[PDB]
Amino acid sequence: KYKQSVRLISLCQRLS
Amino acid sequence: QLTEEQIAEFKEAFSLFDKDGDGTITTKELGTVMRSLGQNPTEAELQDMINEVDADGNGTIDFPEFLTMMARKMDSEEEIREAFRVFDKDGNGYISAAELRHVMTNLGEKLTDEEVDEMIREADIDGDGQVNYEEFVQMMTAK
Ligand SMILES: [Ca+2]
Ligand SMILES: [Ca+2]
Ligand SMILES: [Ca+2]
Ligand SMILES: [Ca+2]
Repeated sequence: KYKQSVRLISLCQRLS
Repeated sequence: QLTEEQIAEFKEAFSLFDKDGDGTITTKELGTVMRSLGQNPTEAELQDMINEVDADGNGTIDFPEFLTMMARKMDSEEEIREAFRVFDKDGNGYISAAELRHVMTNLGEKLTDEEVDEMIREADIDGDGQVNYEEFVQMMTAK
């Protein structure tokens, strides 16, 4: 879950 | 040949947004996630994100359209460091258990102490119960 969670943060960061 | 581990990761990502489990991601849902993460996109900006991948023109994101967004939306270094900065809220930079729990909560995950510690055991290479920047980079580049 940890690596996957970082990716989800990065996704939203890229969206903004 | 997709693996079930990949499919599960796609599902988990889709579910972050699709809060109501109806299989469609709306501007409301996209916004809910972004606000909890501290961002403040406008309705119009959220709609433009959707339009980009909205292959059937129905105004909302379904599963394969989401897979399309991920292909398109996912600077190795600057991207890992910006993420670290979100986790390491106090800037010391060790990610504490309490800092990790705060991020995870904002991700709509309500965790107890025990799997927070499990999460930490993925990245913690000196067993101090925290994730420092080098350990963070390792975790993101590994298998
Ligand atoms: Ca939905
Ligand atoms: Ca659509
Ligand atoms: Ca910290
Ligand atoms: Ca550590």
